[PDB]
Amino acid sequence: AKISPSEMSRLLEERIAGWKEVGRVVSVGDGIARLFGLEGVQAGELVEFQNGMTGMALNLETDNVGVVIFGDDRSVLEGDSVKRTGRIVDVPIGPGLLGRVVDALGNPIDGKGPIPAKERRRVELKAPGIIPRKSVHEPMMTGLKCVDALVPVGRGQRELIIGDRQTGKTAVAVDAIINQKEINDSTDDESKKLYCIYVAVGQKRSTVAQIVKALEQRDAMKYTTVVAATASEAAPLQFLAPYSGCAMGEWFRDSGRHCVIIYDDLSKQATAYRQMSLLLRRPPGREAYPGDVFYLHSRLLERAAKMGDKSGGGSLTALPVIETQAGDVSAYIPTNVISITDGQIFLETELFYKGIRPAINVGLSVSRVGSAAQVKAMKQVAGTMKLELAQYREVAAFAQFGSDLDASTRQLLTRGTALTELLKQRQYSPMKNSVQVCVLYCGVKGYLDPLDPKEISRFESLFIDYINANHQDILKTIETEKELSEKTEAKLRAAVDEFVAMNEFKK
Amino acid sequence: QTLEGRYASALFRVAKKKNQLEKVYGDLESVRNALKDSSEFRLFVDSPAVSVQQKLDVLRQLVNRYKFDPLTGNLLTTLVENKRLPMLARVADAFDAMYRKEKGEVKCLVTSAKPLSAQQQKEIVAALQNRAGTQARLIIDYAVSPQIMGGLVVRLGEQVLDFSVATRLDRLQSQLLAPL
Amino acid sequence: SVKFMDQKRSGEETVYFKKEDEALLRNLLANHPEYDPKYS
Amino acid sequence: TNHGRITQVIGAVVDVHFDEQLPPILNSLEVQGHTNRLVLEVAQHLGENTVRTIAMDATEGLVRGQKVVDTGAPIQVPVGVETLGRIMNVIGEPVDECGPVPAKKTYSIHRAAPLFADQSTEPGLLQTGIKVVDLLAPYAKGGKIGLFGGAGVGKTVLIMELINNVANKHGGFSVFAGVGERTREGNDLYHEMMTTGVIKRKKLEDGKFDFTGSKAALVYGQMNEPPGARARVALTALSVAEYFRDEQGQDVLLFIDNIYRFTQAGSEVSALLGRIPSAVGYQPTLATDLGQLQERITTTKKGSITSVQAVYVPADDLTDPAPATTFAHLDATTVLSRQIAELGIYPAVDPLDSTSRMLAPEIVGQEHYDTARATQKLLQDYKSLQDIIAILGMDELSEEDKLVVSRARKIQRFLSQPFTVAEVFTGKPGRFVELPETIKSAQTILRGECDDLPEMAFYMCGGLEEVRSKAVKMAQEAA
Amino acid sequence: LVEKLNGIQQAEKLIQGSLQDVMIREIVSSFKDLYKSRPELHDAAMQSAIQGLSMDPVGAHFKASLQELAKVNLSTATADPMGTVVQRVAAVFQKREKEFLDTFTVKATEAQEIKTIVDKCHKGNTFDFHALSDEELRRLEQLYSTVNNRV
Ligand SMILES: Nc1ncnc2c1ncn2[C@@H]1O[C@H](COP(=O)(O)OP(=O)(O)OP(=O)(O)O)[C@@H](O)[C@H]1O
Ligand SMILES: Nc1ncnc2c1ncn2[C@@H]1O[C@H](COP(=O)(O)OP(=O)(O)O)[C@@H](O)[C@H]1O
Repeated sequence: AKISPSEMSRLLEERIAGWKEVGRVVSVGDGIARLFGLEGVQAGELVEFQNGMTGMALNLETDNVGVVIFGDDRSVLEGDSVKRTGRIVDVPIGPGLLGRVVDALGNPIDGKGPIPAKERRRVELKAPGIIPRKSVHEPMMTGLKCVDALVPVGRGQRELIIGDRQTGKTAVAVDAIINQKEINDSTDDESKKLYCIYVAVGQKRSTVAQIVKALEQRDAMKYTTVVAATASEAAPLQFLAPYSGCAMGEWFRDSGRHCVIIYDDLSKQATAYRQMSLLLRRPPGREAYPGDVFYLHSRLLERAAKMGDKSGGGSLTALPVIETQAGDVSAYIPTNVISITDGQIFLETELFYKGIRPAINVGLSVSRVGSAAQVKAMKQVAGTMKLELAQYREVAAFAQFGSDLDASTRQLLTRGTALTELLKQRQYSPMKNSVQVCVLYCGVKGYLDPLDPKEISRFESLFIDYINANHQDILKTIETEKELSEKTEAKLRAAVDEFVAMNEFKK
Repeated sequence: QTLEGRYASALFRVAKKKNQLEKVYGDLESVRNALKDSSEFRLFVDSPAVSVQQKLDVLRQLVNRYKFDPLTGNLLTTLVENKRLPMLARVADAFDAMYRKEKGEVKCLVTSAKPLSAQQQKEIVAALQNRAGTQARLIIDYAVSPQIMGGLVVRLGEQVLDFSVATRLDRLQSQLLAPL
Repeated sequence: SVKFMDQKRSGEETVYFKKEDEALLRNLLANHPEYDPKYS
Repeated sequence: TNHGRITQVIGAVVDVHFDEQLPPILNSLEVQGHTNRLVLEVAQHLGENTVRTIAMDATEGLVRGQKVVDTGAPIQVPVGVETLGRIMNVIGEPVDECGPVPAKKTYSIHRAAPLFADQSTEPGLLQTGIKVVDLLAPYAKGGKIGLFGGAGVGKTVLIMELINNVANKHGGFSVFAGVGERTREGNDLYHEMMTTGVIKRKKLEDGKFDFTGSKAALVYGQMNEPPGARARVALTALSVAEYFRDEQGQDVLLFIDNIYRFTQAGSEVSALLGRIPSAVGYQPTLATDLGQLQERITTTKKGSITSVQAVYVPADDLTDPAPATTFAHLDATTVLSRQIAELGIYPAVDPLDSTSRMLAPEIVGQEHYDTARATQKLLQDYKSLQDIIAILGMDELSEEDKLVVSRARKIQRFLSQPFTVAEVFTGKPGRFVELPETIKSAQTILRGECDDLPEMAFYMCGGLEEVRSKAVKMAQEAA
Repeated sequence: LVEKLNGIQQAEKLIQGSLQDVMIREIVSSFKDLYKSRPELHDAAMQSAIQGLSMDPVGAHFKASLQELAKVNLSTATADPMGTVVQRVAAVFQKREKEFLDTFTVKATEAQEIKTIVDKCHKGNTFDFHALSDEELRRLEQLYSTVNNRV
């Protein structure tokens, strides 16, 4: 540091000494400008008008230049002077973004302070190639049960969350975010902490404020940042927000740290690209979209990666989100994003209203990585669970017609109903991995078959409280060893037996 | 680039090569003035009721009845053959600009209020030694945002030297609000 | 109607042939003792 | 060298102006004054010494009036045994971080196909070790093969199994082309080939490398790359293979992943190149742009290229123009299904959509042909009872129909088998099932000498011995 | 202690930030007044531009005010709208420094109160015990929990 009068004033006095292109707007309309001049412009660079507004040059035609504006066009007056800065569009990076809310360009909107970050990064960048990568071997604890058991997620993966409107997409992502505060509080190893980025495209500020409130209420903002490109925010900001999020995440990916990024309403990005190209008079394709939508999503999702031990060992996981209409996944954007992801998590309204919440369909939902992104203790249970649920899904439809079946099939139905009633969860109520393991052990070894289906929702909570109170050591052992030795098997069985002795349910 | 740009470049080229510059320049100026003064030649050019043969006949009778080169007549026959006669005005403007740019620039310039012959002389001689262009025909203007210090634009686009008070002041302020 | 018919068919076939496979597993080793490892 | 000046820039399209000596179409131009190397391929002539070109790399950072240099030839890729063991881009540049390609030759990726007078060869039989494939859709040694399927059905997994069971034993060479697939998948393939000797990288004390051995070449135009690159990387790999075919007279293998991306990367630029759109959104020049490739992919009287193309089928719609036009270009066909993959029957091959030009009694004997047709008849008969079973039930079916259903279900479960590259999903070990073994087992099951056995025996098995063992085991645990 | 030092560092930073902010605002306002007041600066700026077409009074006045400020010892100064930029800026300086020290130090009035009314009224040579006191011992305890939790 330094003192004001004797040092800073001298410095500024030594600083002031100094002495010794532009264009003009030609057409204006709908948040877009067409300039004449600026023959030395880089395609994609930032441009400055004579009123403080900023823009981005995209169409370098022969006569004119096509600029998209970051705001309203009431300021531009068909003749205003325009100047190029020479910078390609870039954003700040660092830990100064953690705890803050920013627009597509890094300008904060929380209303509390500027952005303390000294290093910037280009928005559109080349993804990392084949050699500086490695296989996915670490898990990403989502906090849910059906995900962590049957659709596991690793560090370096790109898993899609696809469903209808109002099905629990944001809630899935918010629980994924909330489950990490314990993992981060119980360490100071940045190689093990997981930071988070939430890009919100098309959302309303009320919803974004509700999300920020839900996170502050749980202290889940000291390791997250948010990038809000809402509907009032212009098309180019909505178009840039996910690339800005990937730019903020590449700092973690490259600096040996880990990260997760949630693009929310990834279809509004394509809407904005359609809007831009149609107001720039570019010709459309099918569904009025351009043909560069694949190269719009590939650039973005190929930045998620797991780097090698020479490039630090970092990671950038991706969890895009998609809203379908009438469950139509035969469309263009859903098809592209399913075809360029390492898995799927489908969400349905029939299952959301039948009582299954989260309403994850574990048949269509997959994860190509799979068990490699799963703990051994969870492998042991989840293989059997997936098999049993496959059988139950096969048989239950025929069973519901009132036929009379043997006991080997009645056991299948009972166990499937038990598991289906186990995998239900409340919103903003995530669980640790060891506790998921214990609960699914109780469900798989048959300590819930005779019990009533409606009683499992309290069986679960009472067992959770019991093992959190009196058997934390088992949980610590599972958390450390990440397996189930015969000792822990026996201890868990004994604890469950004690619990069923101490307690009483309807069967 | 544009159509009128194409015809103007072709005409400026050929008239610099063979016939002369000044002849075709005066011819285009006369045609433009007749277009903006007669107020029926313009309609004769724009209307489609006039046949191509009547057009060419009236154009040749203007050629003979007025001081007129063959290059301009060929230009008019081409514009009629390609349905580009309304672009005569634009073409003429394009021809006009190049010659005066070749010879000497006209520049804009701003003050607060009426300066004096002394500092006017100083301004013109300073801008002349800065240009090193022997011909300069300027403009005077009055905009008081730049408080009194003489701001201007020597008209070539890529040089807007902003010698002003308020502009340097605000730039300095925004510089010295820097951190440390 | 489509998933309905498909899943009903699959469940019925599964149950029927589960029963039949149980019966065949009962009556295999008698009629084919050359596979029975009791005699090996 | 000519010299030109960029005039305008629109996405992956660049209009350029020359003062003299316009280049022909498809020629290659290098941009001068850019950060990295940037190559443009001419596609059209517009007049007034103007051309229109497609960029291989991103146009971000380009300026109007920037300078351009014509090379006098299209994108020339290096060729030889020096590309072996090495990864290469669409423009021949390596991206393996092991050094430059010391090739003594280069070929233009744009060539003319072998004429009709250059005929094919005999339909050689290819043994993969897969049962449904070797039985119902035999693969040809010198012909094109197609793996049609949507997302999540096991295309690249099947290709990896075929590579393990064919390329290692192959004495000729092999080529892989990744056209808009995942980079994780590219890394995994490279690591597995370095593991299993298909690539042999040996680092040296002086910092160099040695790829001796390494009977494979790799080419990548992956998702991160733009169109023009996704489009021309197939031509690049096909020229790399045409080198080994024509000159060295070798037998070659050619695997391609997501060839559909080629068509997609045409449609991404056609409307920028000023073409009117065709049907649902692909381009007009689909069939010709595909045929100029496929006709270069053919056996001749100097060598042979057995090719295997995976075809993405969006929304499981085989009526899409790209697959519709591609079915006509293939010798062997293999269609994967979700309704089958949902049953855990892997490989999820539909034997009623899979076909082959080879399945004829004169090529494969009548013992094979009649067996295959009897299997297909049985499965179609089983399919023609699904509604009767769903409505009425098994109670209504006669004992002939019950026998049919039992045998068809057993065949369905029996055609499944576990692969070596699916250990990390299933944990089970892999199998290699020869064709006479497959035919013997199928003949037995169709003849009826296994009706006494149960159905869960015929799952993830490569023969009848394992079936009898599993039935014995299940009876023991039954008592 | 670490959190205390982070807080005091941030306070110092914001102090110097606001200081230079007002120093610029006030220098700018002073020049905007002096220019419109004096006739000479107009022709001086004219001559400056003329000689620049081949120092100006703006940079001149800025540098002059900075040099005159650098050696002021702002502690010795006067009230807020006192004209001279030093008298305009030292008010902000001193007020901000007082609002700083009152938040990261104890106040002499709080000290004096207990030192003269509470503590020494108990006992002398050692200040032995505390049963000899009123209920306001509880208030003294509260003062403890303020003082140590601000320091
Ligand atoms: N586990 C859950 N338990 C109880 N309620 C849930 C659960 N998950 C979701 N819900 C409800 O689903 C509704 C939508 O919540 P969410 O913010 O996830 O919307 P979404 O799925 O992102 O869809 P959209 O953003 O288009 O509205 C909410 O009413 C939420 O309460
Ligand atoms: N024999 C198999 N054993 C285990 N998993 C398999 C098998 N075959 C396919 N899978 C499935 O193949 C899928 C991989 O598909 P892949 O070929 O990588 O891409 P695509 O969907 O385009 O075909 C895995 O998700 C996996 O679920």
